[PDB]
Amino acid sequence: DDEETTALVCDNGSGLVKAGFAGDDAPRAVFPSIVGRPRHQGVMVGMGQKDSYVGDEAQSKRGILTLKYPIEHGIITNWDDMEKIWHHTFYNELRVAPEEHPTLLTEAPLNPKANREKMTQIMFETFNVPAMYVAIQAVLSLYASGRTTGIVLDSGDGVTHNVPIYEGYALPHAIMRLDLAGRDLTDYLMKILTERGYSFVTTAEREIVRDIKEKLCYVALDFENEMATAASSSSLEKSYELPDGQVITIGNERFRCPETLFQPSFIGMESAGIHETTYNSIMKCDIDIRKDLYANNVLSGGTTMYPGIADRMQKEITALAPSTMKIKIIAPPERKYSVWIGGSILASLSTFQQMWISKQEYDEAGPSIVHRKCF
Amino acid sequence: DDEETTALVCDNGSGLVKAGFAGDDAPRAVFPSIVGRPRHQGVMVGMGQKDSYVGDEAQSKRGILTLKYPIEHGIITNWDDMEKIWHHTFYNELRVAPEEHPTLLTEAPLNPKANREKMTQIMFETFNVPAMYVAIQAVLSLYASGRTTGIVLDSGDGVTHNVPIYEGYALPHAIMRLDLAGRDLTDYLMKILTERGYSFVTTAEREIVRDIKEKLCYVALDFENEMATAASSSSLEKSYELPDGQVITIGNERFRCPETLFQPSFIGMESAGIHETTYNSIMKCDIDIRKDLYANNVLSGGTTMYPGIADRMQKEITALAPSTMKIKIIAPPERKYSVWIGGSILASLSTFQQMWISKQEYDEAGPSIVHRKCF
Amino acid sequence: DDIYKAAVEQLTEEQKNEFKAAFDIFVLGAEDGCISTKELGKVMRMLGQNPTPEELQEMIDEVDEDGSGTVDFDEFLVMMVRCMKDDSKGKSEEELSDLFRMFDKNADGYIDLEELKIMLQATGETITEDDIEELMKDGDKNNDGRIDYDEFLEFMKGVE
Amino acid sequence: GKRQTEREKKKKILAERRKVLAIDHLNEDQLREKAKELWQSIYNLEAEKFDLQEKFKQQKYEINVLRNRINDNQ
Amino acid sequence: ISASRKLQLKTLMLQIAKQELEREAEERRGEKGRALSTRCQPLELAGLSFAELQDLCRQLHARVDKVDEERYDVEAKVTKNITEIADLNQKIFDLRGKFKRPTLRRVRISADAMMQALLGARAKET
Amino acid sequence: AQKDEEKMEIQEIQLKEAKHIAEDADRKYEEVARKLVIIESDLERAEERAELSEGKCAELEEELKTVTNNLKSLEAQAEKYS
Amino acid sequence: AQKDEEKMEIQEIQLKEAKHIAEDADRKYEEVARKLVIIESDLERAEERAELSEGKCAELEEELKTVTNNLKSLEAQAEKYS
Ligand SMILES: Nc1ncnc2c1ncn2[C@@H]1O[C@H](COP(=O)(O)OP(=O)(O)O)[C@@H](O)[C@H]1O
Ligand SMILES: Nc1ncnc2c1ncn2[C@@H]1O[C@H](COP(=O)(O)OP(=O)(O)O)[C@@H](O)[C@H]1O
Ligand SMILES: [Mg+2]
Ligand SMILES: [Mg+2]
Repeated sequence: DDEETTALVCDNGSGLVKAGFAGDDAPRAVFPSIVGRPRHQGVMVGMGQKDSYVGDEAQSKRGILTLKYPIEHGIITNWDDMEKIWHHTFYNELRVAPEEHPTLLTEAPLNPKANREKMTQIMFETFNVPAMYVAIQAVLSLYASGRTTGIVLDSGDGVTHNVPIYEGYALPHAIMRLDLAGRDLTDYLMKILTERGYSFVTTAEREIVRDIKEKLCYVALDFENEMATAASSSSLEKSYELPDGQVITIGNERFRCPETLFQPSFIGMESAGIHETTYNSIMKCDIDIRKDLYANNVLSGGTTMYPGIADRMQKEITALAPSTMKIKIIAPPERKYSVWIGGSILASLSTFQQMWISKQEYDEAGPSIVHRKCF
Repeated sequence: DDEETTALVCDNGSGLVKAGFAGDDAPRAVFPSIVGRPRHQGVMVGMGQKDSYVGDEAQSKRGILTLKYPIEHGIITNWDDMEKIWHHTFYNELRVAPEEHPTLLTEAPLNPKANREKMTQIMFETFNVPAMYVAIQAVLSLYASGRTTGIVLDSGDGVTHNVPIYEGYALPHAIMRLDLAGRDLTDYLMKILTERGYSFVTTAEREIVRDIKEKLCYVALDFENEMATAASSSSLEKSYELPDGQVITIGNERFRCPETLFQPSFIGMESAGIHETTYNSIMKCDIDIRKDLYANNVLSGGTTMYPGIADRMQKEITALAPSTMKIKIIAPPERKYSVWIGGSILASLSTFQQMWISKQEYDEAGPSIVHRKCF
Repeated sequence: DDIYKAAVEQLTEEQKNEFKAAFDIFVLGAEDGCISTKELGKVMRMLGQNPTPEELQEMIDEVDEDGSGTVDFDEFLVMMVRCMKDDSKGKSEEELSDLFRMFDKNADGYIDLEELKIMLQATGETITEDDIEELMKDGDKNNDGRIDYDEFLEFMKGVE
Repeated sequence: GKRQTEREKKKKILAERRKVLAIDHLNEDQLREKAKELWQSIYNLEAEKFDLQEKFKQQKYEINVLRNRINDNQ
Repeated sequence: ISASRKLQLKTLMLQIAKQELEREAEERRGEKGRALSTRCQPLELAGLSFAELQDLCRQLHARVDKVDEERYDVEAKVTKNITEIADLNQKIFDLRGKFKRPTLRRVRISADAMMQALLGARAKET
Repeated sequence: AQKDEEKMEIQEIQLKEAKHIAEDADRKYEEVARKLVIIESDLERAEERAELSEGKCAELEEELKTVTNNLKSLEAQAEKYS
Repeated sequence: AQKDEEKMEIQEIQLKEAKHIAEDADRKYEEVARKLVIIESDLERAEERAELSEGKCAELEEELKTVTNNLKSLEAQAEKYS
């Protein structure tokens, strides 16, 4: 590289911040988005103890911290912590001053306006970027698949949203946003582990339960048969070693944790599972583009990485859909970073180069410029 | 040396007072902390007989004195005698007036407040030091090892306490203080020696029993096998010459005296041994720092100098702990003075130079300043 | 030990003979002329200090240049001058870092032989190539070929 | 408060450096003495700006050294 | 190769350090000279249009405000970089610091005392 | 004086016995320490090789799990195909 | 005779100190030997664990390759039936 100017494709997310320069294949730095102040007193003098460890540093000292995510469900609830996370991302994980780089944030659909306006105001006043643009997290995941149609189910860690798109024309009346995501699955797993004796309570042990969920849980193809099998044999019980020994054995908690996605009544949510909100999102579309959406169903986001979900979802939709249509579920192996790869592709386009919100435009219309033509 | 001002690192302890200027390797003057008034009448006139011999002088005239320690279990029970001991330490063993030197006392954890407040009031009113600071006896022993984590078992002569520390953040809810220490082992040895015919009763003969304990006793690797071996062969019987002749032969009293540490039921104490209070102190800590505490178990204090204790303790903890964790027991050869070496290191730090309790601060808030920010 | 070795070297033959008379005063009864833990321990017991042989062996290892485990007359002389200490505090770390950066005119984060020989030319004194190679090897234990911040810090560790 | 923090730094520095400046009433001597005070302020600003640029160069050097030691830490 | 040569090498390194310090001082002197030479210009205000002088003073005050704004921006950036450098140095110190704390050894009395202890009662002249 | 000379003689006997036993014990202790160093080095090497084998086994199990899940899915797919 | 007695007392003092040194050396020797035996047992256990892990890894590799071949065959059959 050299002259010229590259764009910063940041992607706030909720659970893992993924960032990197535009035009690559994978994000340069991926690290949890947690800011944890120490909670004990501290007796050693001169140890160089900081007041807040952010990012991946607080996943190593988590034994004496109180980690707290600054993004609850897509929306940002603690602006100071989010500013700290952004500052860390720019200066220590990428080491590029923001004064010389455009930024491309990402935002979930149907989010509060004030969140987006505050985001752009921060990026323009504190970090003082040249130009920033905010994009919907599902259109990027559709970019990365190399398609131009299809209905994308982007089940992140904060919020699961399902944006249908045809021929490049998004259908704003058919977006079905559901707030069940990876975090609720972690909490439900932590709640059902107590049925064997293992109690995880501290906010640090939520990370251990998350690791258990990632490494062991899988989505059952048929729920009742698995419940019957796990209750008779013992071929499912997989063991796992805690960060201090005392291995634990997970029985039928393995496929009961991610089953909450298809039956949100487990955690008390009323709505229908991710297998039926996709069909409802399709049926709201026009009668002539339903075949294409049926054939190009796209999966993205981290939580759709459970082993065996691309078959359960296809079976469910085939049960719901008319018998003639072909149901195909696109599940690329690079699912987790699909949104960021799409963001890189979009930022690398020449046609897109004039859509950025230039700073002089913000100076003339204020932060409310984001809702205007420069979307 | 020259200009400038050095700090006095005193360490009251209970059984041996260790003192010396900050920045050296070993304490300058180490002497027992006993004050013994004469008890007989005295007929020679003009012999220059004093009314109280303190320190190492009363370990040579102990034949006609009644030695009495001024510190029972960490706490100080006889303030006049303790003041006398401090006066001797400053003026005759170091020969430095306290008006020109900061002092750094040491105190066991979980001690009564009034003891600490009276200590600071004495140091500021009677000896009139410029500034004094009180530190917990275990953090210093952790300084001396050059670590920054680890759980330190400081089995002194008065009280055995077990302070776990991680990354410089002490865990106040996991301190397990047990009042079995070297003095109770001396009394128990003096009590089991009577099973062979040797009766030591006088407070002067307690010193002889202490010498026997120091020179002969050792901790058995396996208790039952040693009890069986000592009851069949005679390869263990080691003899020792009293201060007047009449050698004595110690049989299986050798490893039964220090075994009380691991089975406090011998002296009627209910609690568990030093091998199980360490494991309990670890298990109260968080689940993510238990591996580091397992790997960095530190021994300190005088009573942990028994030949063969660093193996018995490791065997016991390995029996208790999960099989995967590695158990390592740090037993430096300079165990006895570990607390004082750590005190010297702490007093020599530049970052610590503003933590002293300056005299004007005491004048403004009274002796209760010690519990405040200047801990 | 290095400053002590220099001080012993700066002694003339007469001063070395005086220090050898001191040696004979110290080493009374030594079989090999080398003060192992035996003579040093008996002397320490005579002095009023009650040490352990570990400290004496560490004193030897700071001065044992062959690895034989003994303290010959030269190493014994270093033991003798170890009774007094002056090489302390290593000057100032900030000063050394700044002057190391000044040495690193190219600011590579490590010192090259080119800038080293440039500064030697500025000084202009006679240069021992073998000693230069020894210094480079001791600094470049990681075998990078260039003296680093930690490498030169350990070069001056314990030195004045 | 971040936008308020930026506005605050800029606006409060301006307010500290802003004064009620009425050049009309001052005669030649007072006007020239005020110009001298302004030149002293310029000298101070330039000296501290050059200190800042030298500190910036030292900061770049320190960052390079820290990166090198991070590389050496593996 | 000898210990004398090692002392010569140490003295040479000290002399190199002194020369670098002197060169840093002369570089600072050059920086001061260049800064004074290149920055501004003196003003002669004798007997001119005094209202025009007031307007020129106002324009110079505006220029001073601009210079102050740029100076304050660079000052804030320098302070932020200093904070980042302190944080990184703290990280390095916590990573590879630890027991590198030096100490002194004073338990062993001087060589004269050791020699007089070995001599016994003979050591009176020395 | 006769008794004192007898005591001197038995003293010298004890001196010789003690010093010879001490030299033998020192030599044996040095040999034992050398053997301990050897065994400790071998133990540490075995431990690190075991850790490497653990990592390898973990990676293999992950790959096996992935492949088995894909296999079962495609087998069901072929059943539906027929 | 009195001079001989004093020399005898000095010899006895030296004898006692030599006995102390010898006994301390012996105790250190035996303790180091015990630690050596313990380290030997630990190294044996580590050898066992590493060998078990290696056998596990070889078995996992073979089963992985077999299942991979089955997977590829079923993939080809699935494409044919498609
Ligand atoms: N391999 C995996 N298997 C199962 N769940 C995973 C896996 N990787 C990540 N997850 C879940 O997905 C979440 C990360 O989702 P991510 O896509 O990073 O969210 P975001 O959209 O905020 O970036 C984690 O919290 C975790 O619960
Ligand atoms: N070499 C030794 N072997 C066995 N026990 C010892 C030894 N040295 C000291 N002790 C015991 O330790 C006590 C001294 O402990 P110390 O650490 O001085 O206590 P404090 O913490 O009050 O300073 C003595 O009373 C003695 O019983
Ligand atoms: Mg996402
Ligand atoms: Mg103590």
